[PDB]
Amino acid sequence: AYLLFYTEAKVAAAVK
Amino acid sequence: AYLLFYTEAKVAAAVK
Amino acid sequence: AYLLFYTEAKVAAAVK
Amino acid sequence: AYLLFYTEAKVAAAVK
Amino acid sequence: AYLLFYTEAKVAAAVK
Amino acid sequence: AYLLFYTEAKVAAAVK
Ligand SMILES: [Cl-]
Ligand SMILES: [Cl-]
Ligand SMILES: [Cl-]
Ligand SMILES: [Cl-]
Ligand SMILES: [Cl-]
Ligand SMILES: [Cl-]
Repeated sequence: AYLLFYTEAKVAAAVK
Repeated sequence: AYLLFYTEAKVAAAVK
Repeated sequence: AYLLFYTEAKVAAAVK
Repeated sequence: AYLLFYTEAKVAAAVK
Repeated sequence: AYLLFYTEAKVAAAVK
Repeated sequence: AYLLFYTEAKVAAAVK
């Protein structure tokens, strides 16, 4: 799995 | 587009 | 341009 | 000291 | 567990 | 001071 920080603003995290 | 930081280590960025 | 994450708290993003 | 970004969501920062 | 980005430089990630 | 993560790639950090 990847660790992911993403935003378009708040930064949200996800582990996919 | 969304700004993305990702890693499996080095953190890398992308703009998608 | 640069991608920037910054904070003094919430992390905010910018593309400059 | 180390710079730290952490989350369980909102990403938060710390300088320890 | 927490998702963690940390640095003293390279940013490294960890999931604790 | 601000904590800054930035990149044009590797993510680098600064405290200003
Ligand atoms: Cl916001
Ligand atoms: Cl590495
Ligand atoms: Cl605060
Ligand atoms: Cl939230
Ligand atoms: Cl380095
Ligand atoms: Cl490159």
